[PDB]
Amino acid sequence: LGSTAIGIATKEGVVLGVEKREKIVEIDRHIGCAMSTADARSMIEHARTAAVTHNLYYDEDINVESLTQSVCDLALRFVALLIAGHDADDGYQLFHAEPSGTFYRYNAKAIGSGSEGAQAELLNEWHSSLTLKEAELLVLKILKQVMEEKLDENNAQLSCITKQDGFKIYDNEKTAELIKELKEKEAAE
Amino acid sequence: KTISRTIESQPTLDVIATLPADKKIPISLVVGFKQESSSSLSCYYYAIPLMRDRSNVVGIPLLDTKDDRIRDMARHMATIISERFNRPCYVTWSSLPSEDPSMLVANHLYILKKCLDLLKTELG
Amino acid sequence: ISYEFQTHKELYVQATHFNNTILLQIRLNGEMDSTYEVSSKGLYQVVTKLGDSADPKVPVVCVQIAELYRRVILPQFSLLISMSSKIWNDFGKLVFVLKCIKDMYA
Repeated sequence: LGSTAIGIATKEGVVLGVEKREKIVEIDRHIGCAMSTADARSMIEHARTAAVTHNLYYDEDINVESLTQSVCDLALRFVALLIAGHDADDGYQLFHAEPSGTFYRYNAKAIGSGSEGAQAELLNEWHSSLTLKEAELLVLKILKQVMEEKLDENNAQLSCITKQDGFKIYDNEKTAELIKELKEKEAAE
Repeated sequence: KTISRTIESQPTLDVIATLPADKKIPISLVVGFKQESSSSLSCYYYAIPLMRDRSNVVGIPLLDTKDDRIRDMARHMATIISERFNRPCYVTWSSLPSEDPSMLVANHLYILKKCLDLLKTELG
Repeated sequence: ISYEFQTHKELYVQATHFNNTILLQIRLNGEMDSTYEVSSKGLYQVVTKLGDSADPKVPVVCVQIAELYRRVILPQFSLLISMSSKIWNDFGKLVFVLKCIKDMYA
């Protein structure tokens, strides 16, 4: 019975959003992840260890693909993850990591309870020219679209990672605006 | 950069420890009870501190074990070392042929202290 | 039971034997950041504990080191290696490291 989590990659940041009803956690300054949730502490700790070790020895961000390989390996030698990061190898990237330890790349992805629902809407709205703010709003929309109760800054939560500001979890303000702005913007007609 | 030692007194301990001459160089610590044949490796453990680009540390069982006491002892020991020496460290807890559990429960705190002390001497 | 050797950017080696496993460090300018377990099925099977588990150079270096033991150094099988990933000549390198392992009688 997994809970909703959504990611949308763009050319100016990846955006992770969840149904709050602590589900977005930082792995490194350039890599967050959102999850469907206490079986995780070990994967998270591991992830972080890998990230920090690499960074210390190389003095650079770890390759998000390598990082996702490292966490999937852990499961492979036997819980569900949306890992999102920026690196200088393949820029913005988004991955889905299954409890199985198989992972795949995506550009939009939804996991959890309304996730066949959302993935359709993702599919016919995603394109490679979307701005971060479009994506921000897009995630909010899908989240209202599927949520049990209404959408306020208290039961859904946003975050993003960008080349320049590293990872971020939006506080209730930034998000208070955006949910209000999705209200105004979807009242055009 | 490596030292064999037996730390005397509360039982006697064996300690193989690799460390720096002179910051990316990790402390390495193998440690069991000394004996009067010899030892097996029970848990290997790693830790590395977070930077102030963010007093936590982070770490993982390199070679895990079923036994909580050994895990916690090897974790706790690596956590504290890495934090206090601001270096990564690898710690092995070894185990003697028929080593009784109590010997650990009864010497957790003491082994930590005599290890902090040793490293503390051998660096500063 | 400890053995160790140092030679020449400098390469350091150290091993620690037990009933159940060996445990080898291969440091480069004191550096060490990856950990592989090279155990065998009885009658080899590398597992990545910390590092790049998809680097194809890895299980080659490991299975080499594992043979240098199993069938040339002694005196149901398990080694643990911790090393500087920065080491990867490149076959010339593996040969040097392996001669460094024998120079402390492993």
